[PDB]
Amino acid sequence: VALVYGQMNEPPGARARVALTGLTVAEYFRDQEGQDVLLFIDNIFRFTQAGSEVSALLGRIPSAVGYQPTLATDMGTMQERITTTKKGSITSVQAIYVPADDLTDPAPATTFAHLDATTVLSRAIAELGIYPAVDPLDSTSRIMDPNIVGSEHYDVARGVQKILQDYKSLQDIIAILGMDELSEEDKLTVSRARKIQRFLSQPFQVAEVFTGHLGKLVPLKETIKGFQQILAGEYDHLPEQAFYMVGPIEEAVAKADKLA
Amino acid sequence: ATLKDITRRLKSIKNIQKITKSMKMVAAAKYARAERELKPARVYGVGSLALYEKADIKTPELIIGVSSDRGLCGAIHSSVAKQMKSEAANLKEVKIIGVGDKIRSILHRTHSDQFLVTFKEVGRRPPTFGDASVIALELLNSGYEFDEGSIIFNRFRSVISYKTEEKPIFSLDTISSAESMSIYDDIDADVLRNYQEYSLANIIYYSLKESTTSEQSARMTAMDNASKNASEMIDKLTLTFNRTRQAVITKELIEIISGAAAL
Amino acid sequence: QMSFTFASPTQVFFNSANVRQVDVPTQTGAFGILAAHVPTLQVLRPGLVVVHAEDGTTSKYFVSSGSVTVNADSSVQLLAEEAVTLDMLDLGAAKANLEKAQSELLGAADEATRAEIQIRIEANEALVKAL
Repeated sequence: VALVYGQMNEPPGARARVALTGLTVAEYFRDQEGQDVLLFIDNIFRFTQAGSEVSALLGRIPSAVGYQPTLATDMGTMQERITTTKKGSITSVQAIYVPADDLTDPAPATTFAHLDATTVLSRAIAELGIYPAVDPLDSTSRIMDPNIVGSEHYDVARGVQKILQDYKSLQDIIAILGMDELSEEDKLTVSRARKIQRFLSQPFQVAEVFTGHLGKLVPLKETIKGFQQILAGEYDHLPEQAFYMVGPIEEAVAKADKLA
Repeated sequence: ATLKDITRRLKSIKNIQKITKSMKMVAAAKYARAERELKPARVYGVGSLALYEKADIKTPELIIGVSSDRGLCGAIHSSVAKQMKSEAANLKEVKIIGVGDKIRSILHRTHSDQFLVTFKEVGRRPPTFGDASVIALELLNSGYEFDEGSIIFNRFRSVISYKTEEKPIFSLDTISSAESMSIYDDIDADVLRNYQEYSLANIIYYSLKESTTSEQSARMTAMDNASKNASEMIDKLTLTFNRTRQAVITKELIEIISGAAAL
Repeated sequence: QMSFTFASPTQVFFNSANVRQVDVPTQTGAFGILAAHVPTLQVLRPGLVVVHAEDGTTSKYFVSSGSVTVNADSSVQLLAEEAVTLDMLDLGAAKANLEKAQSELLGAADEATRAEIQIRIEANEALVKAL
């Protein structure tokens, strides 16, 4: 990683440009060495704000909500340099701050014009111990189209979510009226869902110096199969905790063994 | 449309939605249990009624309304009350009894000087034969030598429907001494006294067991809707809040610019 | 063929079942309703119910009280405030219970009070029979 910094004490113009500087660097590992670089802009809102400060200083009339008249171009001239050219591609993970919790606020609204996916980190999920604490129902992607990820991928994914949704429904019932008017059917959606929820968690190699556990980098193929089978009913006999913090389904099997 | 007021409203609706979703689930639980215990009750209650339909009973020549104490169950009470006033009018002497405080508060004032008794503690805990026996006893121990009475309650049909119905109380030990009753012989004039008393408790019990099933399914339904309306209201006020929030800033800023440019 | 219905507020045992005969405890003896019996009405008494099913080896039940009805049509309905199979009754208790009752009676002068005790005695006593 190369780190580029635009600290909060820097004047508008500096916090304004540092995301371009970082961009410059990344474009090299693509236009000069044709790799697949990763660009991280933390956070995309302070980019926009820096834009407004600069704008105001240049005495230009603000537009709706006080932002810059050039909000959309200031953003476009930067966002657009982030793509897959014939030489390689830059992929950007942008930390978003939504003002006033207003998703139609000009800053945020403009920004979604460019996003192809959202990764929603959730404190609730974390509380399940589940990590990464990504929310499987709130996180989204433009490319989740069978015409793009292929029917299999697309169906598994849509399978995982519905089940996760259904279980969500039952969640209310379980706690109140108690876990049993539950059908041979309603009891399976839960079981699997709970297995799934866990199978969606995973050990990171970045946290090895700490979790005393080995990181896993599951492959896409392994991912779709994994969930495919749980949906399928291939491991309904396996127990929940067999799936907590593992990589490929094979590990779910072996953990079960060590868990008698 | 003040960010203050909007916020005040959101505050009270988020709580309503919360308390209202809670009330729904509690009800659906009470309902579930009630729907089941109702299976046997019907057969039992329909059995009690098996004598009179299977063989005529009229009357030569007491309105009991059943519901509960708790509201927020759509039109459970208003229905029985509505039909209760209807009878008292069309009619022969008039005397009434209401089981469940709500009846005593609704088809009331107009007809207080037309009361005999009233019952409380109905609906929270599931009804029992025991409660029915108290109602029956309380009546037999009353100075009302009723010749004919009717019992008005809500007959369950499904979670989304019920029907206010009436059942005749020919309990008149006197009326059960008509021609049609000549078919059944070897009946002491006072064996009936026991028979009628009993069938009186059975009919009150039945109505009671039908009532809570209708009530818990209607409160469940009413609270489902209320909760869903709340959430929708929540979603709208929030969006109204952001539109307003953005316009105030824009509005306040254009005002500053106008003043500054004029100089 | 007679349609026999037997139930309590809480449980239902028979619903329009074609039974060949039933024995029920009444205030005046123990009437035996047959597939074809003359219409009648009677109040129950702590005792026993015997249901001669379509196929021999009859089933037994215990009743505390209630009513029984036989109509013009071959329809019969037995309704007990409480009706249980002997399978769930502890004889040991009943005894302990008949004792206490007969004791309270010996200490009661109040006509009404006595009645309430007398009735209890009768019931608990009737418990010995099939137990």
